[PDB]
Amino acid sequence: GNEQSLQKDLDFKKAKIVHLRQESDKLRKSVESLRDFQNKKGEIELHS
Repeated sequence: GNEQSLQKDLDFKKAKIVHLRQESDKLRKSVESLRDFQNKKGEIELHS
């Protein structure tokens, strides 16, 4: 019974990991957007 409770807790953690995997793409998109923002700032600096 306690092992099954830990297993359902692990299943909930796996669902949280699946949500983290879903949001990892959003984090990578934000990171690439920040990198593109740094590139845009660099392009603005090129003339500024």
